[PDB]
Amino acid sequence: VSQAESKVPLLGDIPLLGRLFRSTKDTHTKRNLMVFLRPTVVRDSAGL
Amino acid sequence: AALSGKKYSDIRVIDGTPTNANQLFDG
Repeated sequence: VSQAESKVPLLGDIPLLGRLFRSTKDTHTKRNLMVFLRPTVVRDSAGL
Repeated sequence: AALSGKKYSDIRVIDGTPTNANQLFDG
């Protein structure tokens, strides 16, 4: 999660008009990854 | 374990300062 701002240093702080001056850029990012394995032993031709 | 707990709390408080509430793990 990342977030940059850029504002006029007096006017962006006011939490009534702070949207009207700043410039924000947010970036959320997820990567989930699993590597599973499954062995099956066959030694007679029936199971094959 | 004591060092790990102190450093983990000291990084949790940096999480404790959008930028919503971050998460514990299986300690």
